[PDB]
Amino acid sequence: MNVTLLIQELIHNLFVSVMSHQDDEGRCYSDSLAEIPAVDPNFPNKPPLTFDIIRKNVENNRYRRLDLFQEHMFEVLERARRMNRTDSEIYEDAVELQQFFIKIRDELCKNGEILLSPALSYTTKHLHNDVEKERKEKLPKEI
Ligand SMILES: [Zn+2]
Repeated sequence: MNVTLLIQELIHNLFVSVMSHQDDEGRCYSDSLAEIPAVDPNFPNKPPLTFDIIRKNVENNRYRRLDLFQEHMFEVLERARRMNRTDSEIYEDAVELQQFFIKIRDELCKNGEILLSPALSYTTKHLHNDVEKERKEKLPKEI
């Protein structure tokens, strides 16, 4: 559909950037998250959400707020982290994508003079702290 908001353009740019992010061998990180189930059986009441579902919303300009877009993206990435071992490709790709998401989010918001968004309350430092805590929790279970 038709972009009527700066934030829709920003969200599209952010989504494409994150989905296209590649490792040093040109492997797309998002590829390993293609088969993540839409519903974690441990949390069966959360609405189905996948990158395919978020894409459809992004392309049809359905996100009019950064915080909702970030919430959905973080649901998927956090599910991939929860459901997989710290030594796995999926886990590590999910963390990398989440870190990259924050980096590009911040850059686009600076460029667009987006200051107020509640999405910006969750910083790179918060993500580092939260990932480090999860790694520590998970370690003994992976022995
Ligand atoms: Zn597009």
